Amino acid sequence: ETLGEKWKARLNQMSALEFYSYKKSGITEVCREEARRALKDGVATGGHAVSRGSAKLRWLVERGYLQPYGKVIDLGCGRGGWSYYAATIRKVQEVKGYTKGGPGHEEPVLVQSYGWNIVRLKSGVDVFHMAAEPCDTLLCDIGESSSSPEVEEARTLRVLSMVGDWLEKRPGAFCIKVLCPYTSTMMETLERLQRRYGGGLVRVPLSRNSTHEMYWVSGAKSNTIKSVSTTSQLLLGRMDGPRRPVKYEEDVNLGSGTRAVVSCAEAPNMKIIGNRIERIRSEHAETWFFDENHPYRTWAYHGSYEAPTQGSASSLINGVVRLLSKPWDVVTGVTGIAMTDTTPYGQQRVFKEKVDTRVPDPQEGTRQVMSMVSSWLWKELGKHKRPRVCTKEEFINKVRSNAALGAIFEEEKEWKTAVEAVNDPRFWALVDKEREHHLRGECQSCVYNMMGKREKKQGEFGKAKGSRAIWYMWLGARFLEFEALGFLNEDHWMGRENSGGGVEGLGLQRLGYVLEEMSRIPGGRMYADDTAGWDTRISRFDLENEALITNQMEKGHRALALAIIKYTYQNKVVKVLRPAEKGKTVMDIISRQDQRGSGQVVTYALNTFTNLVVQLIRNMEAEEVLEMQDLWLLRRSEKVTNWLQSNGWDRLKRMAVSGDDCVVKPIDDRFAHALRFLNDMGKVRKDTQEWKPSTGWDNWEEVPFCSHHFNKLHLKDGRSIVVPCRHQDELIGRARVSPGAGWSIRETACLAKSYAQMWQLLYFHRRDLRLMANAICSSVPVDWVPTGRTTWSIHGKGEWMTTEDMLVVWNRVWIEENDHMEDKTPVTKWTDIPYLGKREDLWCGSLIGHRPRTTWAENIKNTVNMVRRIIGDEEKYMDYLST
Ligand SMILES: Nc1ncnc2c1ncn2[C@@H]1O[C@H](CSCC[C@H](N)C(=O)O)[C@@H](O)[C@H]1O
Ligand SMILES: [Zn+2]
Ligand SMILES: [Zn+2]
Repeated sequence: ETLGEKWKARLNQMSALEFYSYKKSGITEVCREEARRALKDGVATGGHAVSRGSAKLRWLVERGYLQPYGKVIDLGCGRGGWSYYAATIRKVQEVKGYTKGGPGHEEPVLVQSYGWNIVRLKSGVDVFHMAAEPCDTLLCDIGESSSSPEVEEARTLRVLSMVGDWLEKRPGAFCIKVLCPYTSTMMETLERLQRRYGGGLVRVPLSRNSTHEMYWVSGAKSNTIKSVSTTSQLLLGRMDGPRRPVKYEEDVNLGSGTRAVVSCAEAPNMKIIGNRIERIRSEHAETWFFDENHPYRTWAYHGSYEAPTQGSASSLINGVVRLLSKPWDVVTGVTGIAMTDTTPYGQQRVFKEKVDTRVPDPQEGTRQVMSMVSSWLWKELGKHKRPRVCTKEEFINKVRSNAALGAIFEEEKEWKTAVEAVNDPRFWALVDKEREHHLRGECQSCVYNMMGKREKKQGEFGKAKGSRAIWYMWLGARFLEFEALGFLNEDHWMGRENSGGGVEGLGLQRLGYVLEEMSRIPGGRMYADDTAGWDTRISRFDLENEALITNQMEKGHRALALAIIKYTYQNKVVKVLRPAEKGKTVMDIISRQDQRGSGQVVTYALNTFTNLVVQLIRNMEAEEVLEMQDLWLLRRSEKVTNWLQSNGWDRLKRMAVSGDDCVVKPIDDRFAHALRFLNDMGKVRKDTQEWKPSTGWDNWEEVPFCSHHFNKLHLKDGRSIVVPCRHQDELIGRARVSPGAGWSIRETACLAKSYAQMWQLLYFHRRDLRLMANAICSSVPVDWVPTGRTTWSIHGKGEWMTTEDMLVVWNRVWIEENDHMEDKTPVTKWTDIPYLGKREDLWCGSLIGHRPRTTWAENIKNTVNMVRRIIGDEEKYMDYLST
């Protein structure tokens, strides 16, 4: 009936060659070949448009049909060229992009375009079901072209019926894709919506002649019938007559590097750290400069200089495990797992969103409750035990050669390994120099080195996930730390003996008995919620409450300890890698005064201590001790210790805290909603509504702690044992990954057998895990030594790292030293040990009963012998499970 319905009717009536003639007829395109080579390789620093949209926004803004500023929201970001051209715009200060991705559709692409430090993209977002947020610049490139206009209209109508909820929160500028602007109902809806919110409709000539797509933009204004008739008229005319020529233009060059950002960081205490700062400038004043494009909000930018890049994102496959696990070639949770990006880029694109935050300063009443509980806990812990200066002897006793250098200055660049340095008196001479400087109150060398951690983690966007940062000091600074405070890890201040709540050292075997004994305790439900990024939530108040143990020290120990505390913990200086613009990489040096590193000696101890303080505070709030105004200021300060010395240990042995993670069994169910002191301290719950009640649990077998839930199993004879478990796909993926680049197959099979014996030792109750471990240990030479690390948990001591038989190892760890199993009778055979329940094994990620696992299990000897043949025959193998 209309100029558009008739044009679309003609466009459908054509054939494939008339289609090809008309599609590109008379528009402008972009010289996209440069950008598409940089994308073929993945060259982020090239600074090219990831899409053709970058030019559509370039045109819509540069012609002046858009007035972009402030906080931007890209709806349907797809790759993200719109978001990436937004990051370049001067008045923009944060760009949020949302997309769906997944199967078939476009996952977000990560580049180094100018301003990449303000770009947060997510996938798996059906935006119709996303709530509204008040953005300053609204972007919607969400359209879905088709042959029949009946679905074009409905899809644009659903698109608008969604974006209106967003637009009624008044953004300053907008650009929304309009796929069908040419039908009766669409003309009606466009007129009514232009009246109710403003704006104007523009057709872009870069856009193909094959869709009626127009854009609803802010800085422009025009009538709907007029612009639509303009577009349909011109489209109808370009069909007949001359096939008119294409106009070439060049793609917008986005640039590269970070962007100048809000710097609301606290001023530095210059005289604590100035020695180290000016030492670094005196050492690297050659290329010393200040980059204005620091993407640091909560860190004090102190400068940068050129440096070499470290790490990679490449992930190699362990073919032993993979070829033996051919049926897991399908599960996404297994094959999508890979390595973590430890490059400067991969470290910073996690840094700018996980570390560049500033904690709310808890109120003084919560501050006083924190200090009260911390002092009471220092008293109750330092009751039996008392501090002591750790010795250089114990330091070299615990040390081994696989530690990290921390090579910062020229005086520390001699050695290559740890054991090489520990027996050289020049080392202890510089240590004594820094110790006497610490006693005088000046820090020269205690500087933090930082980079991303190499982890075996789930892949995101079908790519390598960004690496969480780890930052450690110089071994001499770690020695000063140890002589001051390492007594907390040495003397087991956190062991369940002295504390009651902690479990410092206890392996994953006994912890299930701790859970059973805690479940036998009556009360409410069991509440175990992980804390979001523990190290980043630590405040100065938490640190100053931790510095209280010094009350029980002597004068020299307290001098060294408080010197290191104040010059190291309460004042931190860091050296990090950052990808500079156009290839080059730089090292920046920054500073702050709160949070804590995972590279500290007493990381586990400090995490467990402040976590227990918080749990005590939450049990006080749950059991109504702390009133609602007491966040502001403390009323009746006595009744805090009145409850501490009446129920402190009583509620304390109902706790299991291990650094980051925690488990509590309170008195009643109110613990689920005692969240106000918890939120005020800066210790929020990870990815759950900040005020929603906590999810409790009843059956202790289904409680997670340190990535494991435990199960009780009766033996085939009668004894009762408690075993750890997690999802099978995670362990299979971790084993499938090879951490190292360039390792010989001998050592890769060493890792294969390491994982194999780890499974035989821990996850034997999983049918596939024991089966595959027997198969790996079979096809792998029992000669070679297991090397490498499996799971980074400190509760994994490393018991499967020997060619000794796992049956004997099993008897020793589960019966002879089993403190919670009295019967010392060692069972003699493998198949006497029971599996997990059929249903519970299937639930924890097992593939039993399915035809691929059946097929692979019947050809197991074929495949294992294939493995032996590939390694190299006439090596000493062993045919482990036969039944
Ligand atoms: N409902 C939805 N929510 C989020 N993303 C969607 C979506 N529907 C489609 N998408 C994705 O968003 C893309 C829209 S085109 C993306 C253009 C982008 N703004 C640019 O800068 O060039 C599609 O490829 C599709 O995969
Ligand atoms: Zn120092
Ligand atoms: Zn389980």
